[PDB]
Amino acid sequence: AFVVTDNCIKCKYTDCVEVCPVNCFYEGPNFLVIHPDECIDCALCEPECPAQAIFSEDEVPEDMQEFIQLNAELAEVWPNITEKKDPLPDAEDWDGVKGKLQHLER
Ligand code: SF4
Ligand code: F3S
Repeated sequence: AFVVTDNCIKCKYTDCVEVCPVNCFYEGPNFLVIHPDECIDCALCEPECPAQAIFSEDEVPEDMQEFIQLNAELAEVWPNITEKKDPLPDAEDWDGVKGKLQHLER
């Protein structure tokens, strides 16, 4: 499974959903997650993220390990997203800010 980590929060570019063959991204107010059962690990999404927020599960930084289980739980509750949309309004002021997990919205 590929995992969306911290820098997606409040950026949510959605470029990643274009390339997903199996449409396993699920959508929150300010973040996207990958559903781990559905991802086939084709890795096509991770060059597409402008925030470079997607990682193969086995490559998630030590300080972002929380996101692996977060993606699994929120994918069970959030709606499927299959079409790119606009980036959040202020997405490039927040691109690159560390510590955005405290802004995540359910
Ligand atoms: S690794 Fe492939 S299947 Fe998994 S989320 Fe990315 S594009 Fe979709
Ligand atoms: S910012 Fe998030 S919405 Fe996709 S393109 Fe990157 S994982």
